[PDB]
Amino acid sequence: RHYEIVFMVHPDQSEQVPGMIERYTAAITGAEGKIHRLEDWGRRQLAYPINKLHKAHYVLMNVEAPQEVIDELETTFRFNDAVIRSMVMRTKHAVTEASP
Amino acid sequence: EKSKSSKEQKKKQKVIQVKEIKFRPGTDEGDYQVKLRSLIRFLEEGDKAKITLRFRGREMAHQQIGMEVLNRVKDDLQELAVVESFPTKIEGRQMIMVLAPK
Amino acid sequence: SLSTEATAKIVSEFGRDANDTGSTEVQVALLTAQINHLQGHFAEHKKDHHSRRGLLRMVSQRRKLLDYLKRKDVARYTQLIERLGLRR
Amino acid sequence: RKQVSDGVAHIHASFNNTIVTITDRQGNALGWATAGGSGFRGSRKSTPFAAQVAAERCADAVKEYGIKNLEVMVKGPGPGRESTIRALNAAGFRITNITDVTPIPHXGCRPPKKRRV
Amino acid sequence: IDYKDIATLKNYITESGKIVPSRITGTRAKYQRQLARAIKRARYLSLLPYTD
Amino acid sequence: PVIKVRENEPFDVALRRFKRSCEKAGVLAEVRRREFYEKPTTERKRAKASAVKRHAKKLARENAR
RNA sequence: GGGGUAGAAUUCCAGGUGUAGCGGUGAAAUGCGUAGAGAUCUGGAGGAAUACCGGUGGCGAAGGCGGCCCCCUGGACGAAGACUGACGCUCAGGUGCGAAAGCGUGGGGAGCAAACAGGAUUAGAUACCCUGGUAGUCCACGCCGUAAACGAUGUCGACUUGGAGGUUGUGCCGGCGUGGCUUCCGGAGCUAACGCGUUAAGUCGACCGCCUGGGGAGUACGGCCGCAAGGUUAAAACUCAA
RNA sequence: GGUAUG
Ligand SMILES: C[C@H]1O[C@H](O[C@H]2[C@H](O)[C@@H](O)[C@@H](O)[C@H](O)[C@@H]2O)[C@@H](N)C[C@@H]1NC(=N)C(=O)O
Ligand SMILES: [K+]
Ligand SMILES: [K+]
Ligand SMILES: [K+]
Ligand SMILES: [K+]
Ligand SMILES: [K+]
Ligand SMILES: [K+]
Ligand SMILES: [Mg+2]
Ligand SMILES: [Mg+2]
Ligand SMILES: [Mg+2]
Ligand SMILES: [Mg+2]
Ligand SMILES: [Mg+2]
Ligand SMILES: [Mg+2]
Ligand SMILES: [Mg+2]
Ligand SMILES: [Mg+2]
Ligand SMILES: [Mg+2]
Ligand SMILES: [Mg+2]
Ligand SMILES: [Mg+2]
Ligand SMILES: [Mg+2]
Ligand SMILES: [Mg+2]
Repeated sequence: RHYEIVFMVHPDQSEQVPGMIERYTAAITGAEGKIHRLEDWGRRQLAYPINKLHKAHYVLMNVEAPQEVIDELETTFRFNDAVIRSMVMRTKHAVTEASP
Repeated sequence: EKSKSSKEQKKKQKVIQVKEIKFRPGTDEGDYQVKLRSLIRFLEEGDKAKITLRFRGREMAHQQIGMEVLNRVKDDLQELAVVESFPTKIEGRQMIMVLAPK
Repeated sequence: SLSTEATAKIVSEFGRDANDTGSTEVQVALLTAQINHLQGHFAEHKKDHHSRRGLLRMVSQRRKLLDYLKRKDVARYTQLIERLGLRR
Repeated sequence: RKQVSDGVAHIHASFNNTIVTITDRQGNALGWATAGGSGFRGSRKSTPFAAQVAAERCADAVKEYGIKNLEVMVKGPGPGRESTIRALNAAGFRITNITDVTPIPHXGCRPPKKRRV
Repeated sequence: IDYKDIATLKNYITESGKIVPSRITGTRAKYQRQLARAIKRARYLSLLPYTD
Repeated sequence: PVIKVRENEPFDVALRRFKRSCEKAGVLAEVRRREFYEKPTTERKRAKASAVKRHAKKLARENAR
């Protein structure tokens, strides 16, 4: 329904990111879901500390999808303790253009 | 250093303050009772009780009507207070009976 | 609210056209669908008082449309209340 | 002692008092001095001047640590905000950083009732 | 107005991080509200500071 | 407010900066109004009064010109 | 409506540093602190509330509603059409919603705080002020049904000069229109006056509610409702000449 | 700091 999943990763487990991406984006396409964007910004400085950490690894997934898969992605992000913080927004349309 | 507890041990016995209740010659019964309940409360806490009776104008010319009131209070507070002073005369326009706890 | 598809189904089924959105049958049908759907909502969300006021306006608006049709044309009325499964 | 050299001057400037604690950069306390400890009593504590004196007595309690640079962390609405800082400069310590660190509660907790005075 | 467009958002916050009034920046009311939501999403992702 | 003292600038100048920094951020004004509870009716009352006064300026700073 | 989540702050807990005060007031004292407080730093626990944005801004029938995110969901407005064909307006009784306090059962409990305890002030001070502090404030479910629940202004429709704004659509070429909501001023008119004034308190029409001197009294009695607190309906004698 | 009472 045009989501926009950002998620930040514990910068140690930046190793795990390209694998974790696939595992999620596979479950999207598993139920008909587009991936209109995927922009790994990579390691960045947090503007404030989050559970000790002063940097973290950001990823941006603009995703058309059903609702059930987005719910499953939230449970994954919750338990996957490498993921420090996630935000699933909604968007009106799909966004393919590049973001800073 | 340990003056803190010495100061407390001093203060844990209270200084007797003097509470003032003021009557008039024509103080009515219910209002008298309120003032008496005040005095009872004061004396049971161990405070002295400067009971005053203020005359006004020509009420001066009927001193004994005032004196009656002070006598009444003494009698009512008999098994509780002791008269440290009773007024002989009207000093100014007042008559000050100091009571004190037994 | 009903989806554009769910609407356009009901309009086709009860209309005399796909232009025929105005018909009392369509209007009552549309209202009956959305009324029925919301029975789910208010079983879960029993304290959603503000939403329930919207529901009662649908119930009320339906009752009025049915009473209009009952006196305008009783044949159309009897069919409609069986098709939609309405008591009165 | 360990010649701290660079330390931190936390000025708790309340409406009634002015605490002045000098700490190291890790926020371990070296020496402290309140306006209420500086002779002033009652609402003479709550003066700019009593803050000035409190700073000076704190300065002279961290003589042994031989501090030279200070970070000033003022906290609160008190009269002894600027007065404390001016004193620390004149006391010889060079001021690298002055920061307001007054708490604002981003809403939080219900304050006490207004005084009907 | 984009929560990710930190360069644009930085024009509408103060040094301390607080959102600037539209009376100051002369922004239109519709955009001030979009801008406010943007700034608040940024802050959650730690792309802008809440404070300091 | 993070007035770090710059190179070759006097203390008194840096303290004026710290004041203007705090006076604009409005830290002391904030602490004052959070000292005691103001119930919402009182908050709204003051907000309306401020608005009427601000309005009464605009129809008297002009309305005269 | 539901669920999640974030940062700030307060309290507490555990440490580190540190040492004699802190706190409070008009002034004090109660209190806290050498069993090491307050201050400062680190970490943890927990509850409640969302700074700035924020606006005579917005939304809602009213009560009311303010971090962010999702889920479920109601209403409003505009643009062109297309469709139904008076299907409308109002509404006694009825039904529901309804701030806060309060009540029941069970959770929770940071902060705040009726009661209460103490310290003061005082002629007294059952207060205001200070230190504390329980119910409560929060959650769930159930009750209660009242507020200056106010625009002190019932709902719907039509008509009747203007000015300055705000907010939210939209058409056309920053300008020129055209809708919705809204703040302020003012014309005619209205009004006892104050004022209201196209969002009317103007000019009219439909329907409903309500008033008939003050006090007695929103009380008594009765009924209905309520676990209770009470609520609702609602008099009279009498007395006054306002 | 409470301006009890001509
Ligand atoms: C300050 C006092 O103010 C009020 O009493 C006033 C009285 O003290 C005299 O000044 C005059 O008779 C005034 O006309 C009265 O209004 C009255 N509210 C009681 C107050 N006093 C106290 N609370 C107190 O003394 O204590
Ligand atoms: K997580
Ligand atoms: K009817
Ligand atoms: K409590
Ligand atoms: K007149
Ligand atoms: K009468
Ligand atoms: K009754
Ligand atoms: Mg509205
Ligand atoms: Mg909506
Ligand atoms: Mg309540
Ligand atoms: Mg309860
Ligand atoms: Mg308290
Ligand atoms: Mg209190
Ligand atoms: Mg009423
Ligand atoms: Mg109002
Ligand atoms: Mg009324
Ligand atoms: Mg109606
Ligand atoms: Mg007007
Ligand atoms: Mg009238
Ligand atoms: Mg009654």
